Amino acid sequence: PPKRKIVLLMAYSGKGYHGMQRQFKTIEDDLVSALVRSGCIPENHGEDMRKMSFQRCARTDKGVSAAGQVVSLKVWLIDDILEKINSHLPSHIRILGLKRVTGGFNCDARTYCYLLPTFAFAHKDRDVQDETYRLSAETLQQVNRLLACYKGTHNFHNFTSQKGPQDPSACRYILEMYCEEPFVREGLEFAVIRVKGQSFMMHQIRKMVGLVVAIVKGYAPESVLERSWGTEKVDVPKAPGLGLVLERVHFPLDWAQEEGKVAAFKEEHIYPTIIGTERDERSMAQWLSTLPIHNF
Repeated sequence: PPKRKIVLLMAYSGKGYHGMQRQFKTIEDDLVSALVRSGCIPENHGEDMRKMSFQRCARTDKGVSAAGQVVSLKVWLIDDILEKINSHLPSHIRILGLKRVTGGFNCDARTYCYLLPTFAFAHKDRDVQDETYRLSAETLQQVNRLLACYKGTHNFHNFTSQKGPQDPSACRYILEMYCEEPFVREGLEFAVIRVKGQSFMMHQIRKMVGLVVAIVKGYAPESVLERSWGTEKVDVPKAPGLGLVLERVHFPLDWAQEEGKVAAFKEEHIYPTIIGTERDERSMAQWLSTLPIHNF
């Protein structure tokens, strides 16, 4: 059949993979295998992805989920391509939309959400640290007041991680950040933080979240947030990657018909895996226990 460039809207639960792009397999391994098996691309294009002009918008890290990843590639446009690809994927990865595009077609503005147990906001001394903890309206206000401080453009140099010495200037722009009202599943309360920004740096969102957890739990005074903008280095706690979900990438390309499917997949596949892992493996709880190591 005809060779065309297409773009895919893809979603996946990230647990059990080492990221989108190449030691667990990666999401692209599952996608490349489905493409090969479905007959969309020849074996040598699976062996060397550069040969099908494969590109991904976001190089999601180990364990990170996505409701709205986008990739582009050249394929033979076989009949029922979407169903055929999906038939070779496990249930926790799905192609949600697929469009043919020009060949003039080739990412930095994104929305993420971060799903976490609400005891991440329980005060170390005044609240219980167990899962019976319930977020007060007052604590959620404090959380949202602190997260709103991130909006605008600031020097986020303390919110990344360098191999070598820290780069003293790392200005970045944040359009919005807030925490939604909590919800409960089998006695476990969670909430979703959403952030929209541009050109997120390695570990930036995880440390943005980690600092507000540290403040709200009582390890650091609120002053530390404005202070962290300054030239001095600050050791900002880095919350785990488990809860992080790529929700939307912004570049024309209109994924509006697919929003119902995006929501359904987040609800049925992405969030239950995060919840179940927090319940069974206590990732957040264990991470919070490390907060005393930070010198504030």
